[PDB]
Amino acid sequence: DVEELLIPKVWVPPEDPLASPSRLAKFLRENGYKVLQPRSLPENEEYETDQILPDLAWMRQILKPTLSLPIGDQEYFPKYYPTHRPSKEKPNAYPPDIALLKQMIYLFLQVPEANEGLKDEVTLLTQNIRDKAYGSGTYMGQANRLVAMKEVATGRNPNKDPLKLGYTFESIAQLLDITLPVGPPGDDKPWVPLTRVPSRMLVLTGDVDVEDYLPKINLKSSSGLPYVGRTKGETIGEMIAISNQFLRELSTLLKQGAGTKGSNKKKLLSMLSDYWYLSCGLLFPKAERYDKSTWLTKTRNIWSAPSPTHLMISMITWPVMSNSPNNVLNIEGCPSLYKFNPFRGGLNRIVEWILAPEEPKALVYADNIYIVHSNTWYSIDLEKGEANCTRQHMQAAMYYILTRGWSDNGDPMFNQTWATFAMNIAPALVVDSSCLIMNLQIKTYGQGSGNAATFINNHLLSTLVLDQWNLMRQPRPDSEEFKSIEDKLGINFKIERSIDDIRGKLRQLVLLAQPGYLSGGVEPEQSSPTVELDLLGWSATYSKDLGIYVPVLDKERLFCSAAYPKGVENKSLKSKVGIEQAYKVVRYEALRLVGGWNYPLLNKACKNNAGAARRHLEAKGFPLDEFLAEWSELSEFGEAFEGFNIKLTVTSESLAELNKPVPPKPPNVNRPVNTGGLKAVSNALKTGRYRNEAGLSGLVLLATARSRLQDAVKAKAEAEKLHKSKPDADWFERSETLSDLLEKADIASKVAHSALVETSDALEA
Ligand SMILES: [Mg+2]
Ligand SMILES: [Mg+2]
Ligand SMILES: [Mg+2]
Repeated sequence: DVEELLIPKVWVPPEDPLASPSRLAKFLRENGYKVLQPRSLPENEEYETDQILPDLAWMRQILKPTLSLPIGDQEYFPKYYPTHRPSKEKPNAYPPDIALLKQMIYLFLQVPEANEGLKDEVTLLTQNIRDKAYGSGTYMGQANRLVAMKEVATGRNPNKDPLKLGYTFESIAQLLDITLPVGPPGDDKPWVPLTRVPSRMLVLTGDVDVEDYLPKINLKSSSGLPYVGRTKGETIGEMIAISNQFLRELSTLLKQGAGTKGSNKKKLLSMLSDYWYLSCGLLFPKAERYDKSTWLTKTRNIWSAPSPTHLMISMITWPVMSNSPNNVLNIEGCPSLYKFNPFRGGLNRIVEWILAPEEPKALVYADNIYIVHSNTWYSIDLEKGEANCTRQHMQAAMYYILTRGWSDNGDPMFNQTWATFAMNIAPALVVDSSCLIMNLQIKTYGQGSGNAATFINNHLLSTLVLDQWNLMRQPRPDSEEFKSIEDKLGINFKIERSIDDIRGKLRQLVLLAQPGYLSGGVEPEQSSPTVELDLLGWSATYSKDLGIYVPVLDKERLFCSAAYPKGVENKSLKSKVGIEQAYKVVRYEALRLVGGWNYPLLNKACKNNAGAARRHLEAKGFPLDEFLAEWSELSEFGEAFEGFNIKLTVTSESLAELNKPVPPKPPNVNRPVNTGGLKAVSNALKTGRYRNEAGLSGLVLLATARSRLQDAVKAKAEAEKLHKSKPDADWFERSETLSDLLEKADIASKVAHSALVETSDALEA
């Protein structure tokens, strides 16, 4: 017979069968995955910081004396060999939480009699320990994942350029007005326009020794090319320097124009080729709880964008986005769940939204669509999302951000250097470009899987699915009619989950709510019922103490986290025996806080384990209070508790305080608030007639996109010749007379050889 143990024997991962460039290259070629002609880049060499950044010399109080820049002669080919953990030879990297499991089993045995509701917790945790494993996966899994990305983009349902499907930059931007309302960059709104290099984004206000405008980047993530094996914090100076140089070289090429008889293309192609590496990401293997059976066939990838490319794109993206908290909870008609938080009465409000008689109705967050239809809740995901994204998808997103975010009442708050970068360079850098895995520079299909960088592109993709959903009279998500939306758009999607009779099930939560922390203020004997909405990973349960619905983390997610904790990740001179225990207090208490409090055995076992570490440290004299000062950064669930300034306690009071309703933040939209909902906008757009609500800046961006790269400064001017003649009254009749004006100056680029394509081909020469 079979063995089956109470505690599974230490798992030994299989040998990675693609641990060689030779082997990997074979696999990619065998699947028709494209391997690029290897590009090389100059060796990094020292240079005085005073010389490269003279304007940032005043860092003489409280920089790094020299900088390492890709300037020295002798080219090298870049190499990225990430470590996979666990592995066959080093298997003990991330052990399952056996101490937790033993404690749960222990407490179950202490219970006088029976109870299978309790035992289900021990079963579920055990099943996770057996089936899954936390780690970096394998090269074989990464490569294998990539072939799936190519299949999404070029196989079953090949990607479609939205502009060749009737959509325009403006009509898309009018849809994003509803599904992603955006304001101006800013409290008080004192922000600078997109007209300067990153160096001058720090201002020496008041002479004789600083206002900070640069987007925030986390100092611990990898720098990327040209600094493999270095972090963003270690390359801050370098990141600015390269961005400066690139943007300065760009503004020269536009200042110089296209020259006589196009004798300046060489200068453009020269530059783009020299900065090829700005379009090459590192295939970082993402660490998560993969299941053992697919350890060799699925490993999620993070496309580590080079820091200059990130900095420049986030200079366009972040000042707008970190200042637009506009969602379903503060704008009527709005389906966006952007910056939604389930605490502070947040979840109750979504549940009340569901209970409302209205249907069909949709909610969006990036690559997530939630739909209630015929009293059924549908949770929908785009297949790989990023993989479906084309360059025109992103340049449409860029058009939207610059139009509604970086424009004062029609007027552009951006120069032509930033306009040309956003419309014609940035999408080519990040979508359908390349990545460096081992020593191999290989193509990426669609956008690379970031998670912050990919938000707006994915949200756009879903917005199109939503528009298309409206156009065919809002069919039931499971129907054939709904499924035909992916054949029409080239975007892959699938129903992740559906709950029949959603309103009845939600209502029943009020009746069947058990005693607990939020109902009677006691330690729960039994789990209180939930509806597993998976609303951004959150479920709904009812609180009798507060009289409202309160969030509990999705049950599978909760027990998936409980089974395999994330690693510490680097521990230098900072203590020794204290840190290991201290992290466990964080681990166990944070588990309770997100939803462990609802699950009697998990709640009690976590409480005991945390209390055990807490008492040990308290007798040892560890500064635990000072440690937990920003526990938010130390926990994998910390994001949801950011700026909340609340202690790790998980009591009746703390849980009630965490959920006590607070009025939603006032919306910040740069234009008069639209409250018509998406359904109406979809029909107004299908007619073909719609107003150019972008203003002048929209005509500037249409000219920049629709003409040649080097003739960008002429493009703005020709669009201003149009703006001075007052018609606006229809976008299409306006858009076509602009295309003629571009043909009158011979600046309009040839079909299939657009400004965006030319820079794509230039990036690998
Ligand atoms: Mg979803
Ligand atoms: Mg997706
Ligand atoms: Mg996303």
